[PDB]
Amino acid sequence: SYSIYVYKVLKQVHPDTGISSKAMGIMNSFVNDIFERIAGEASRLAHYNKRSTITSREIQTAVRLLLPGELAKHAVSEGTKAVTKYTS
Amino acid sequence: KESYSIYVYKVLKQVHPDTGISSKAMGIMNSFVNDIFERIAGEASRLAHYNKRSTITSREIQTAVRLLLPGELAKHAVSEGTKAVTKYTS
Amino acid sequence: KKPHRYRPGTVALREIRRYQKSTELLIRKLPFQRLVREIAQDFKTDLRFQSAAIGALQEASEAYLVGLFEDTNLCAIHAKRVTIMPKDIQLARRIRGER
Amino acid sequence: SSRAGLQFPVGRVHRLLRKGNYSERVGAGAPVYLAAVLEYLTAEILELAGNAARDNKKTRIIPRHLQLAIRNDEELNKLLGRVTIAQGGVLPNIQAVLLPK
Amino acid sequence: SSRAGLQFPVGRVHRLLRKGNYSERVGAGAPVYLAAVLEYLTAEILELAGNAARDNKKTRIIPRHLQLAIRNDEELNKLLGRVTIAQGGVLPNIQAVLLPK
Amino acid sequence: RDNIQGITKPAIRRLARRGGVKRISGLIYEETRGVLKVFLENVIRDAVTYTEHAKRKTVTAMDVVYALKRQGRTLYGFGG
DNA sequence: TCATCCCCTTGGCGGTTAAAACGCGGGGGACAGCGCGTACGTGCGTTTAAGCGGTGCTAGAGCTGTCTACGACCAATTGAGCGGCCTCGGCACCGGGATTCTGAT
DNA sequence: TTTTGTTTTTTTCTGTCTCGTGCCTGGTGTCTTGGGTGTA
DNA sequence: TACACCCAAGACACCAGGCACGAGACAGAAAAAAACAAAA
Repeated sequence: SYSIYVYKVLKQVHPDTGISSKAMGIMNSFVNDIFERIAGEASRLAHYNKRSTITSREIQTAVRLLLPGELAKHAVSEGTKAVTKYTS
Repeated sequence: KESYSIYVYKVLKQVHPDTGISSKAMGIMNSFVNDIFERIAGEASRLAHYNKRSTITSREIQTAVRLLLPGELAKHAVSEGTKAVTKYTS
Repeated sequence: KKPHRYRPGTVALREIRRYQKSTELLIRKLPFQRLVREIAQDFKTDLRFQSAAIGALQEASEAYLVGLFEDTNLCAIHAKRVTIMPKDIQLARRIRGER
Repeated sequence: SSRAGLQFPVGRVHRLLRKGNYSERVGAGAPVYLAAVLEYLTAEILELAGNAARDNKKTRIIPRHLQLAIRNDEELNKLLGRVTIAQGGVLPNIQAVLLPK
Repeated sequence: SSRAGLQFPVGRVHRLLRKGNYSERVGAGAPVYLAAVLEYLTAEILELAGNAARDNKKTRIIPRHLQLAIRNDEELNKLLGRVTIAQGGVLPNIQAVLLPK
Repeated sequence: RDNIQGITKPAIRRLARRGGVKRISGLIYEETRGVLKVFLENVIRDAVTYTEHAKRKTVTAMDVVYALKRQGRTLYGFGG
């Protein structure tokens, strides 16, 4: 599950703040739902373009279509930064 | 560009030998068939992924039809699917 | 001396604030569990249920009922009324797409 | 198609289910079941549309006929609740409060 | 995860995307992008929840804090419109017509 | 038998107070119970379908989550 | 090795626990009516940008060849999460002190 | 008591409907082998 | 979880009506008069 990762993210954004088990389960369910939504949108975008490979462009388009406005812009910027850091 | 216009016309001639269909109605029927196909396929894929199964059989399609179609429509579709499966297996 | 008596409207808003500040389950556990088991018995006999599933069902039902009550209060206020009526619930369920 | 007694294609449905990114393997009865369900739905919709066209004195099916056939049926309207039919219009329903007297 | 500077797992996301039956091939940038987006969303939600908890003199994030963080944010409420949070409650909103005149 | 009466008047009153309802009528409780029964039946039908598709006799929380997601009521905190 | 009493332990008939439907005091306003109020319904006159039909200009995806490198699949290597074990404390519940809208004067 | 919506009855061209018909593309037999169930 | 088993995926070889291109025609909107119940 995404328990240790959510805990590390919380410690990064709030060094003096805990999280209960129900909140951890809610965060894991939210992460899984976002994962499923973005994966389905990327698969649909790849099937609409006669493509059999999902790249970073499909995920960026899925994020721009799902997330609204500033959230989508910030997520796209973070994903582009992560991709440029991983490819280098 | 593939389409189910021929099969829709055949079904119409089967249910109404003296009745035509316009182009917009044909496109609407094609869109309806595509939407039903996509919905049932997605439901079957979800049912297969929930059970850790990599194969989609007639049971998954029957469950998808029972979950999507409501009541009498679902019952009639399940009966027709079972009859078609029995006729194809024999 | 006449004992204290609150006018119609004070304790109502007090309970509104109390139940909007707290997030506890307002529906009892045993009657809701019995109702869920009775409803599931009509579809398939001899069915077992886990605690997490019943809790999720209760939470979803409570959230849906809270949303429906919000829509009903909005419809009642829109009609220049304070008390909620079944017509407001019907209008809310018709606009939401349930009916 | 000919073995299952259905006019809809079985091989095309199987190919679309294989290349549709749904599962790693597709069974032999799943495309037949899906084609049978699609054929039943299409037959019901086309019969209702033909009845509506005969009630409108026309030997063709127009989007208005499809709309009048789908919106009139309860289960068909519940299945296609979030579906917008182009050039189909709405049902001629007028509230009793707006009527005179 | 270490090469991209992210806390979310990259190999796990890649394996999930490969086993989820979404496409025939999966690139190397798509899992990194998805993990980065998930990490940013989780960070925003956790920061808002921590702010809501500090506003209530609490050191542990409870579902009520998550509900107050999601409902107060406009973008988070638009993204999670049809999402129900268990044990989260609602916002303390009272209409003006119900107040004593 | 007749378990729909379990949702008594105080439960409906509390659920209305949570939604911001100040005054409640008399015919509200019956309609609320009916709508709750309809929603519970609509969810439990899909839950039982999902459970029977898995050849199981115990309705788990995952089946309820899937039935609520396939309808339009995404619920969190019940996937563990 | 293949018949009575009688002490009392297993069956079914009697007791407290946490809130609301009658029973009553009762009143704020929905319903129906009085009465004031003004924006445009419908018809006319007048003006115009969409409709239909051409008429002339211009680019970019559909489709066809060419070249390519990260994607898939194979043998070694390896590292911290899960399960489990051990430590530690935040606040729900208790009870009292301090604070506070609300009705009656 | 008189003016105005609603329903019935002629043709007449009018957008469309099935027939006539050629190319080929997807509509059928036959060998192999084997992996997804059938039943336990 | 185990042993068995049998029609499909693949591939070779052979074969038949759809579908769009025209055409004679086919039920119907319109053009227009004339006529009955209900509304104002």
